Amino acid sequence: KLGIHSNDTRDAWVNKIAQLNTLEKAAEMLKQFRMDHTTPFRNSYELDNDYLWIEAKLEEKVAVLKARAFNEVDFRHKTAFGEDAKSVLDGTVAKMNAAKDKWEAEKIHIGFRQAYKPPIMPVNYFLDGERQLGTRLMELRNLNYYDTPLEELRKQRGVRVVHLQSPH
Amino acid sequence: SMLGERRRGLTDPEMAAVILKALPEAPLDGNNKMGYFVTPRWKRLTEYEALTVYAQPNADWIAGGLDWGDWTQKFHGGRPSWGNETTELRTVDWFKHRDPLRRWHAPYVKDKAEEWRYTDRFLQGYSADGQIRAMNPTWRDEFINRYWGAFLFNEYGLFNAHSQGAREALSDVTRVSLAFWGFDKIDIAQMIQLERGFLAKIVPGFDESTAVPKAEWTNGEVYKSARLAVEGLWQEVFDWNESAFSVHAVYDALFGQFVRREFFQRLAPRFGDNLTPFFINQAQTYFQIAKQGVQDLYYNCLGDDPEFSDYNRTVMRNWTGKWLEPTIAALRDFMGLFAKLPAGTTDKEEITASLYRVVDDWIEDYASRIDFKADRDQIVKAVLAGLK
Amino acid sequence: SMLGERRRGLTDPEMAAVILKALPEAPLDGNNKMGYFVTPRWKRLTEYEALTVYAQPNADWIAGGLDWGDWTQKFHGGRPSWGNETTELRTVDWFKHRDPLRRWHAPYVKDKAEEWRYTDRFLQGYSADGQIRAMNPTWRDEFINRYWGAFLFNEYGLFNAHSQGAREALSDVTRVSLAFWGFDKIDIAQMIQLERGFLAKIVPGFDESTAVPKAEWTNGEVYKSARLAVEGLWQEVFDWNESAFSVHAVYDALFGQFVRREFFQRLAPRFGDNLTPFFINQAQTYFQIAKQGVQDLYYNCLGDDPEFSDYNRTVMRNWTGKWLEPTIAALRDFMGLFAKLPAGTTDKEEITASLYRVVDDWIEDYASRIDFKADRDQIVKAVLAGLK
Amino acid sequence: RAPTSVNAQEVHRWLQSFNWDFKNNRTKYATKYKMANETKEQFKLIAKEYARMEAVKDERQFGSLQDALTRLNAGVRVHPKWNETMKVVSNFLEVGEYNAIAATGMLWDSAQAAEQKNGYLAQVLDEIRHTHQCAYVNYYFAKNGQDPAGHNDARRTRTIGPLWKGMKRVFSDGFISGDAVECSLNLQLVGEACFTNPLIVAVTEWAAANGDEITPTVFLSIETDELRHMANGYQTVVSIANDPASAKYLNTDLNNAFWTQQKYFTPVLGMLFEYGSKFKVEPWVKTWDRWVYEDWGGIWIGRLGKYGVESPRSLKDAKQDAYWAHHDLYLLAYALWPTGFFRLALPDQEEMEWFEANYPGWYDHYGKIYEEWRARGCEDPSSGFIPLMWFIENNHPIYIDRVSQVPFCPSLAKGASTLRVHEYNGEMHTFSDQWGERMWLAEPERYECQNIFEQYEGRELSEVIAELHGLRSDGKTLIAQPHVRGDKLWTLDDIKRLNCVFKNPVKAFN
Amino acid sequence: NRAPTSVNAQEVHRWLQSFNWDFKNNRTKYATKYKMANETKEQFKLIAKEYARMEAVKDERQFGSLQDALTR
Ligand SMILES: [Ca+2]
Ligand SMILES: [Ca+2]
Ligand SMILES: [Fe+3]
Ligand SMILES: [Fe+3]
Repeated sequence: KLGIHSNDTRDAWVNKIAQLNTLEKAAEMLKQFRMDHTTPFRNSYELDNDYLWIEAKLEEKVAVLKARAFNEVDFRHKTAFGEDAKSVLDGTVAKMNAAKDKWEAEKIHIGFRQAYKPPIMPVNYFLDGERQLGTRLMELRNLNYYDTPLEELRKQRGVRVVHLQSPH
Repeated sequence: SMLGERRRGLTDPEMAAVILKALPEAPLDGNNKMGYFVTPRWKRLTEYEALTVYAQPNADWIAGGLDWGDWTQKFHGGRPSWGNETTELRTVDWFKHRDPLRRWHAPYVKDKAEEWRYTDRFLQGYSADGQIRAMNPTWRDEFINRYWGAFLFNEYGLFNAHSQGAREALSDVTRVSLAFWGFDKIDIAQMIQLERGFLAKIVPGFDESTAVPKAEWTNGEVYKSARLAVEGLWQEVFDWNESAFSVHAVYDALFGQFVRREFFQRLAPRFGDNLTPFFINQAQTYFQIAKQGVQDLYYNCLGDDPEFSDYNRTVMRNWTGKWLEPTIAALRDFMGLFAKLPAGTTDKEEITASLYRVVDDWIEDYASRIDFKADRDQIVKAVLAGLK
Repeated sequence: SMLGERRRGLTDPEMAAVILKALPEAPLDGNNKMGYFVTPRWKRLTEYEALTVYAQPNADWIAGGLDWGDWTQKFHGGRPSWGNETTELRTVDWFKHRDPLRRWHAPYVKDKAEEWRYTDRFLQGYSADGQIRAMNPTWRDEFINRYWGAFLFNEYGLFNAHSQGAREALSDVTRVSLAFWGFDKIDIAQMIQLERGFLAKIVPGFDESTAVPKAEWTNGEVYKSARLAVEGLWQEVFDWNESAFSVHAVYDALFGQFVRREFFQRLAPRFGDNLTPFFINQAQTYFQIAKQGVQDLYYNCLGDDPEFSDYNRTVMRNWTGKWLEPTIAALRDFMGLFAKLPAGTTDKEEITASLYRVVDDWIEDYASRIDFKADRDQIVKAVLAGLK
Repeated sequence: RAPTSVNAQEVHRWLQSFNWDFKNNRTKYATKYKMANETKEQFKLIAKEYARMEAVKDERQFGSLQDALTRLNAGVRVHPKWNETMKVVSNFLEVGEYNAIAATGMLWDSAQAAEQKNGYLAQVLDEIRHTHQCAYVNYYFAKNGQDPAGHNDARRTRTIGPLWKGMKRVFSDGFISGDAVECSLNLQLVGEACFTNPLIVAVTEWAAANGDEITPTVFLSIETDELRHMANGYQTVVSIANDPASAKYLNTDLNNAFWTQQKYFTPVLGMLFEYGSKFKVEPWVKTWDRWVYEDWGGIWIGRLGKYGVESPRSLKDAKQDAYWAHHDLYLLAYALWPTGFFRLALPDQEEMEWFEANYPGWYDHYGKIYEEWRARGCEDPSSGFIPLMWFIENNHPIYIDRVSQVPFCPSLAKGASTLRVHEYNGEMHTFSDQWGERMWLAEPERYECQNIFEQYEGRELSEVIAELHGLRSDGKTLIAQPHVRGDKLWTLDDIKRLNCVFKNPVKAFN
Repeated sequence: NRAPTSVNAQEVHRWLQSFNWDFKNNRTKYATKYKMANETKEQFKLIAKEYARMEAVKDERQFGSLQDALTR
């Protein structure tokens, strides 16, 4: 049974998340799920057409379990893993402001999202890091944006050029 | 020329004839109802829903989305245009919300426009009728210019508290309401200044400058905890739902209501001031309008979500508890204003009654919805401790 | 049929082609201003003037008329459709009058319509906000229900006083203004009942029936002379200008202003009543709007007529004297209501000062305009005698 | 006791002082710039005066629509082709209006000066009015027009086709995702100032020529609000002009914004004007040159020169790829007609002569192709022919730019024909130009949008359509059609029988 | 309790008939052979405010059509 909004691979993951009954297992499965299927650095592109929807159905389970487990002060200040939100936040920003180049800066930001995107980290700290990390990322990238010729830029990105065609 | 040069297909003989000849015999589909696929909240689909629901291009990975796939362009870093990651709240469908007043842009500006013209007329009548002659000078020059004026910053702050939500709201019906909740707040702020500007026109040595009321807000003692709480709800909160919920279902429902309805709307009359109450009537009308929407979203939709009821309620009780303290604090500092009123204006027995009014209506209108077992007595007593 | 059976000359190819064929190359006259021959009151002719002035088919034998000859059909006996004989006042041109607010039908119902919907929102906000909780019971059940209520009949009576004028006014501009002055009076009377109707819905036991207010008006003492004055102005005056002038520049300027503004607007607030002042705000706005029109007609146009100035002032001074006594009697009886108030509400000095405020405004806005030598202290003295 | 009041200006006089200082009083959004907290706004408005001036325009508009226009049966006496064109114009523009709401919400959060926040705020409410206005146009044509399908459900049926993806890039995501200032440039500096402002007016012109008096009534009302938005864009640059960061990033965020916007509108707007109408107003090549080169590129950008703003470096490159852009696109649009939510028509004889006269060489390429498809029966449901088959038969793969989502066929194009294909961490990427390629190479995580071939790979056409509800009331006839006549409409079965199955064109390089 | 409430035209109009009262001179000022019934009723229960609103709604459509679409 194929489909855009309803398909076998999605029904597969719903029964899989339904088996989760521990913020520990749930949180971990979301963390790993993001490592394997999101961002241009994903471990594979096999779930490309459903990962977005599945991730959310996974965030829900984690969020609920996190509410039934954490207390008021924790749900507001600690990650689903136990980490202290502000700690992580302040540490990541330090690494970012220390980043020597855009290549280093981009890895810090992307990795931050795959690891702490809610319901892992509290939204307030998460979006707070989003404004700081993103600011540092753009500042490094947009500096002399066009200096590097495409030929060299492709080598920097490390892309595998499969075909080039240009009449002009 | 009299006829002009531009030929119109509806009236030009040649062009119209060509169009008429191409027309089908009858409509190519009998379903002439735009938005026919939207689930009606009421007996029949209303213009409000047809024109609003699904305007937001969300994909299915955002509860309720009808589109598919990732966004075309995202933030440096990968953050999605709109995403589940911008709010702790979860739901089966972000498009469930429905403004009970069904306000889309047209009706909204129609009502506010009427109010603007109604206001202008009232001011011309008030000034021509010389009603300013019966107003107590101390109340005018001190409690209106300084304390009422200062409150304009409070409302202005709650206004800006909506800025992020205007960007992050996860659906059209929620974004429209949020937008209107904030716009009505800035309006209130501009009305407080308008009154001070009106008074400057009809009262010789009255200064409309915000200098005085501002310093009171920024440095005074009465609104100190008020400002600190506002600066918080606005700039320390990054969750658009926490921001709206905490502003309308916590802070402004308790502090805002007491200041407007229980202090100025109750004492102004006693000083020959029917001017301030004219403007407070709008603010109160607005408050009640917004509340019906605040209630439908967080209670009817989220708090009672077929799937995340318990969850969302746990999140809101957490927010309630989180902001209830800075609110009660804001109230305490405010209490120090009574000791500045002329002797015999009011007594501890009355204020105690007005406090229970604000608290009870709150428990009745918000707290009891998410089961935030609150204690009226402890709250009131905690506030009264601010009295002289 | 999708297109329908009827063919329209604007869009039907064959028909429009015939219409376009017969059209001239340009307008047959470049003067595209309807009413270009009307003498503009202001810099440029207004829409108000164009659409109004000279709509009344008066012949030249009625000052200002552009037509000629007798009417086509008159009353049995010979009385003209409209004639000079229906009023004592004389003028060079009955069309000189201008409503300073330039109100023709559309602008008039637009504003009143805004006020209607604004009122509906206010009551919904007021009721939902539970503002009724702080209203003094005695004030509500006795003074609003019985005394404010009785006043509706005063306004209703003043409304009816305009019936003959609607029929006899000697020009379009005057008729429209008079019609509007009368329509606002019935509106105010209905807003008083509306308030009583509202209170009956939010206050258990409150009876909206007019029985009590009506018995107060017809048989009570507080309004005895007011009613006697109203019955007179309404049914004993057969001169449309005497009615309009006496009602607006005498009775309502003194009695009306005292009751609405110095009594209810002034005291309602002291009993936690923000409801009544809401509707009095509308009455006062209407009063000030009418004043501009009344002043223009009687002072600017007639009292200052280049040919009949002295004659008209003599007549108006006569009417002012004729109706000042019955108005004083009305105010005098009304003084009896102060005894009904709870001890400590107001005192003889406050009452006297408010009386002088109304008398001084009247002398300023009306009496002095026709050289009527009013003695403010003698007038106040006469009224105070009504104080028990 | 003279009658007295207070106007908007008198209150706005003190609006700037409404904001106060405190540690955390700063934008919540990532940005490389610093908006000066003393920036002022042009129009001195307050909430109430704003509502009044807009309520007055609403009155005329709706009064015309509900009364005179309805009495004239204006919703019907419109050329079939234009009734269809407005399904796309109004609904697509509706999303631009809708995302502009969030964008200005982000900008209002970005501004520090109270007056600048107020200026952005006026637009927030304006974009809301415009959202509902565009919605009303479709709502009106649905209620009173010759074909409600599409007009009545575009919000969900637009997801079937490829043209919608690119619209979301310049009208949704480009408006709200990135540095607040980058978004401001996409929306106001370029989008509104260079395209939408002239476009909205232009649309009312083509509508009028095709019998549509509904759109002019609405769009002309929308137009009256655009000056406040122009100012907002202009004021955005004035606000950051003094921050040294500006000299380091403004001209790049702008050039990227220029390319982003033109990349979609250059072919799409020209296509809709010339191919979605019967009666023409002006050749798009002439229009484009004036809008982008004369007015915007020259006059507009010129005034920002004192602020360190320079003409987009990709400008001349935009003009080179432009000429045949829209003609190339309609070939793909028509070949893929079953994925839309509107009915398309092939050029008639009068029209082909118009194209050839204004575009020498048109007939020999596009013209002969259209007559071939028609003689082969592309309009007749019993022919078993859909133009997509012709592309396959003649080995003319159709790609989707990973960045702009704009469809392109370098093998057939008369315009740009460059093609860059790369592979990164197990994923292939196709690019149609050098500017977009750079954007992805530099910011690969900003551009992960899946294209239709990727999503629909392995699926049979009629199934994608049925699942995404691309059917009319009878549940059998397609919303989309290869002609605009009343007879011989294609059904889901006429499509199913073709057994057309989607394939990802990039896989041929494996 | 505390439910948003208001009052409409019909609700007020129900008491309009009682607005008039008796007094010796309460009589028409114009000559007539007839006597209009003292308790005659009217078909539409209107009040000033509602009359104004319903007519303003018509004016909106009328003038909007005239000034906008028809002029264009
Ligand atoms: Ca005293
Ligand atoms: Ca004296
Ligand atoms: Fe817009
Ligand atoms: Fe705009």
